[PDB]
Amino acid sequence: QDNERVLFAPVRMVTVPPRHYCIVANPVSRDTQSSVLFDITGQVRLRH
Amino acid sequence: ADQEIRLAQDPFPLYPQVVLPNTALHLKALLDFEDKNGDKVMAGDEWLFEGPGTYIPQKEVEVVEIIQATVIKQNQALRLRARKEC
Amino acid sequence: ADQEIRLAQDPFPLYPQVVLPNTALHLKALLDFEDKNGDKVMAGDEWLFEGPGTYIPQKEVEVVEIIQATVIKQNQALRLRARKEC
Amino acid sequence: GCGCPCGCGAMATEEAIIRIPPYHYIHVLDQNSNVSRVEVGPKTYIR
Amino acid sequence: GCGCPCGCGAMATEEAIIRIPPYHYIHVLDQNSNVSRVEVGPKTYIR
Repeated sequence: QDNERVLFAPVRMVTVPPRHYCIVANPVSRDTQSSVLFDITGQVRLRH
Repeated sequence: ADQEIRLAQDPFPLYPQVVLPNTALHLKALLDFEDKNGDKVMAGDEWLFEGPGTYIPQKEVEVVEIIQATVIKQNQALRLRARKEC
Repeated sequence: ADQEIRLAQDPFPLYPQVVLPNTALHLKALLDFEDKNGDKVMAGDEWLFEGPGTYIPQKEVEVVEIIQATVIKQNQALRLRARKEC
Repeated sequence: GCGCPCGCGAMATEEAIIRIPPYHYIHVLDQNSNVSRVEVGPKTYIR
Repeated sequence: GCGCPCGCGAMATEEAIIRIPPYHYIHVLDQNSNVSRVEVGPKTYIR
């Protein structure tokens, strides 16, 4: 759908699809410890 | 900060990063400085360092100033002074 | 005071700040002077200082006056006098 | 009316409908939205 | 514009400004009130 390729992981979710015109890139980490990283558009170092 | 996303397809990658060829910058407090190797600093006075690199000299913040490459040939000798002002 | 908001995207940041290259200013009371390092002063007579920096020479208030860079070469010698007026 | 007139339609108060009259050509535009809804997989993000 | 045009100015939504174009004569009216305040001596009555 508009070019997608999501990835689910234990508690954390990684997204890197250049969807149509609205980027889905926003790797949200959910450190159950006490931290919650949800930078939709932030310091994320992606590669492939 | 930004989000340099590098993707590789064919022998021509795009990024909507490479190493710094013998480049150095002047570390200081200002706004921190990390590294994905092992060591990282969250404070500091005036101290420069060279060597590793993944950082991309961002026109916004490159710690202080940036200086690339190694200049002096063989015969180039250098004399330095003590310093201090006021 | 203002609110210099710096944002970084691509290797070209905008701000609707960098360091002062060997710059100094003449501290005084007037209207205080802080720093995000550790020390900070809320009063004072005439005393200048150099070194660190994040402050942006604001045309409104730069403490008193500002002076950038280090001038004197090697051979440049300087003689100073006592002073005092009236 | 008589002849080729205006390009009206600009609601005021709290509304945001603007008028634009290019060389006698009637035109009007609304602005009652300016919100983007980016569907990021199993999440609906709004702006 | 070209020639003698309209008699516009009718804000919609929750507004109440109406338009009236009698024989090419521009006219507009507001209705954001319709409340009467009858001062009955030491008492201010509203309607």
